[PDB]
Amino acid sequence: KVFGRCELAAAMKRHGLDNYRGYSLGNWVCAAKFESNFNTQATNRNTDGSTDYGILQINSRWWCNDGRTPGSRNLCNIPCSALLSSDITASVNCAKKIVSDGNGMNAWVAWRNRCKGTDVQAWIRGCR
Ligand SMILES: [Cl-]
Ligand SMILES: [Cl-]
Ligand SMILES: [Cl-]
Ligand code: NA
Repeated sequence: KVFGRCELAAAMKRHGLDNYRGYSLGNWVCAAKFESNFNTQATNRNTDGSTDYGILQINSRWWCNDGRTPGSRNLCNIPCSALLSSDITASVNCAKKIVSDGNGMNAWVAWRNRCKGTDVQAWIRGCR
């Protein structure tokens, strides 16, 4: 499923992401845009053999199991395929654990490079 901008903002707020760990809703929508273009089925193979999955491009090296990342962990304790669902609950719950591990949203390189320090409230402006 490709979410609309306001539709994802609402679903993210629905699931407790707005101001989670102090990161306003605009930050998560902005990150989703540049990670996945709002597509839950997005996947991207990394150099190290790991793979990013879903709306927030959550990586198999640490966070989910795909059975093909030698020496990886599964700290969200989910199959990576659950991160590709039209229902964003598993991506949101895993995102909560990633953003709590010390680096905040810098864990998403695309957020640091493309959302950090910008006017992220524009990404929810006009939405209900
Ligand atoms: Cl915001
Ligand atoms: Cl694996
Ligand atoms: Cl932080
Ligand atoms: Na893994």
